[PDB]
Amino acid sequence: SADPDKLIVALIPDENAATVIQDNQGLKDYLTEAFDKEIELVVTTDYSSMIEAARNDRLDLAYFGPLSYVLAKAVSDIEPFAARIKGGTKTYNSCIIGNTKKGVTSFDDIKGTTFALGDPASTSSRLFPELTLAENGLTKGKDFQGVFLGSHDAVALAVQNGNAQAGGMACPILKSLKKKGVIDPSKVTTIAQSSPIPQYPWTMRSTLSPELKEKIRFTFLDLDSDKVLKPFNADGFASITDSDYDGIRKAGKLLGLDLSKFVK
Repeated sequence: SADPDKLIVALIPDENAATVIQDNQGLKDYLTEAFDKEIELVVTTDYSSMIEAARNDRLDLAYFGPLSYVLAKAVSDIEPFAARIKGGTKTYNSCIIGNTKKGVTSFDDIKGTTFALGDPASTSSRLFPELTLAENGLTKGKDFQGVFLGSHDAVALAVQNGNAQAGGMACPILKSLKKKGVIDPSKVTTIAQSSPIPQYPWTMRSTLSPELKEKIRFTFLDLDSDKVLKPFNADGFASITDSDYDGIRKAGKLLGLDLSKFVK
């Protein structure tokens, strides 16, 4: 297990498993030839199942969300090493959205609604949107009710068809879904965009040999292929460290997030 013939490679389920698996097929191939190893992709049922797999050393690489990374890191020996970069920027934003037809175009209009959230351990579809609503005088459980719909796709669709009159999701996923014709820009209004969040970290199991780790780090950081990178809307991968995610630790402490809800 310090240098196995097969690498288990886990991907956070931020969208439908089918989409996540298809988008990563280019990378799967590249890594297979770069390493001379069998590559198995895993897409779990939710973010917490992925944290528990990290915890029991079942993963070798793991593409986490920022909050899910901070959670897994506390109970696992994984370590960060790369993140997507695009026109010099290594960050993304959370979007607050509203149902256009019902006139939900401002924070005041969220009062008395169902507000759509993603997975409970999501950075841009749970943590950041709840903080943002609170900073505009709306407290969950008294001014509105949240509902956990599991993924960012599901949040976007719920707001568009009015099952929820507002919600919170990652801005790159919203942009992607409009490009594909899934989300109609006339039906969903962007009410706000948060400050920058650090990108999703690629991580690796810590008990892998020094030589393999450097090879993994190099391969990602040196990567330049359009087959691999085009489904990601990225120019490459840039280096990152654990302290890039202290902002996220601060935000989670402030909201009152509970590691025991997500692990054990």
